[PDB]
Amino acid sequence: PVKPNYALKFTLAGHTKAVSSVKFSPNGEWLASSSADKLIKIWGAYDGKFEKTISGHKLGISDVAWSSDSNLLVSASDDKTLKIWDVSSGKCLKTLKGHSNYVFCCNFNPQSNLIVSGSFDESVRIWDVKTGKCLKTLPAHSDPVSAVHFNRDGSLIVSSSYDGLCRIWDTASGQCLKTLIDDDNPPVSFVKFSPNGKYILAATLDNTLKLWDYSKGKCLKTYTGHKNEKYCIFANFSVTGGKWIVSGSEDNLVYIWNLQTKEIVQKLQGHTDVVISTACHPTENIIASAALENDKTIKLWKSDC
Ligand SMILES: CCc1cc(C(=O)NC)c2nccc(N3CCc4c(cc(Cn5ccnc5)cc4-c4cn(C)nc4C(F)(F)F)C3=O)c2c1
Repeated sequence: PVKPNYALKFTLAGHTKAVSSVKFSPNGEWLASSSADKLIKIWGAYDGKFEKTISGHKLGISDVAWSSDSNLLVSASDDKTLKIWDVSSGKCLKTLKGHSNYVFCCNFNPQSNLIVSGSFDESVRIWDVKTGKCLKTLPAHSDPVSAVHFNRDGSLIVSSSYDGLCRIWDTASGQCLKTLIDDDNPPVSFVKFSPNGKYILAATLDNTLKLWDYSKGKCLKTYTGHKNEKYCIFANFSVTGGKWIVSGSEDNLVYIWNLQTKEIVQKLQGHTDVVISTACHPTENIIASAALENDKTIKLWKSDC
């Protein structure tokens, strides 16, 4: 494919404050959303149909993530906890306590026996899903931690921070294996491993996204044209059709780039505030996007390629 043709299909209204994160379930059936309104909502991934609300955090929620079997969610909240939820019942199975400030970002490992979290308290924590106990506290950064992500076999964690660093961690030992810097040390506002585990995609608050070979410390691709100077905006690899990079933007648009050529191949208009979060469906060419307080809707876009 040369360019996609994403078109708006559904708009999901229901959160009463800004939406902070949207994520598709691994089995493709569901979209989970978190919000500053302290709620998680579940929505049908293909029809946008509202399914249920999951409640329990005492303050707003920054992030949510799915277990590999699509049965559990973990949420990261300003109440300084994470919560593990059984989605079908809505029960809170565990409350993960230990961070000393807002918990901002979270993810399961592929086995989904571990959770990783990052916090305003500048640490990264690794948690046992079964017991809810904190296994390791990493002295990861010297400013708030903007993203945490496991690689494809769970052996590595990548973290990013406003301190301008990206770090790679050994899951088993907790040791810092690599520190990665970039010219003029802009805040690193998002990072995640590529699906094959060989690269990391990193956003910095100089309106720039970069694809890095972290083993060689070499920058392979640079994507620009969007606005990102303030917020920690999710970015994605889109792999179900053409190979794209997808990101939100502070000019209220979803940006889509050709991964190899770095050209902008589509901009999606419709949101009325900053697009803080995007996600890519695991098997179909479907993008979910979510916006901040003046919009607070979620949108589902569909493409033929
Ligand atoms: C590293 C932590 C940090 C540090 C600084 C800083 O230290 N600045 C000097 C900083 N500054 C300015 C703005 C910041 N924020 C704060 C708010 C926010 C932001 C990004 C995302 C999306 N997201 C979630 C995980 N990964 C990405 C969600 C929310 C959020 C959380 N809740 C409860 N409601 C919302 C919202 F916005 F939807 F309302 C975001 O960027 C910010 C964050």
